[PDB]
Amino acid sequence: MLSKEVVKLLNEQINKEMYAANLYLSMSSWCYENSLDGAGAFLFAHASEESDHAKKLITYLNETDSHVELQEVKQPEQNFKSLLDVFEKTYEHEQFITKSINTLVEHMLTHKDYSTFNFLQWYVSEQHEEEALFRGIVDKIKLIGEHGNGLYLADQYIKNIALSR
Repeated sequence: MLSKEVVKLLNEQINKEMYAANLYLSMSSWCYENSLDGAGAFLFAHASEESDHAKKLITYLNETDSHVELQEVKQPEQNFKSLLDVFEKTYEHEQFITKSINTLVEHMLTHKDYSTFNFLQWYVSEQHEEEALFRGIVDKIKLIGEHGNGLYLADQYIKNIALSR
């Protein structure tokens, strides 16, 4: 079985992931409302992935005979200023999640929980992937600009990324 502190830390991580899902889900809808259906589809998919991250943690708890505690999920932001605003916030939130993961990994090493340390390597690896991905979207949106047919080209670029996965 796992220590009470770890279980508390994991239950906390599960909540963050559930929140991120709805946050992304919320940004997705805003994009659809502003004709950014490319970005809309991309974030809709991403919300599902984040939701899988939560279930994977719940499953680790279920198979260690640990008690799960689902807290309330706070309402997310419903309005944004633009395509770039949305993806800056998203990248921002991803970095926050990465940080949370590092703190968890650290706590496992200091408190000597090598199993959970092992199990979490998946998330370390995964966040490297997702942080790279979103950083790229932002730079890409800036490199294209809002001038000209920028928004259009930007939204189509993101649409391709969503399809290629």
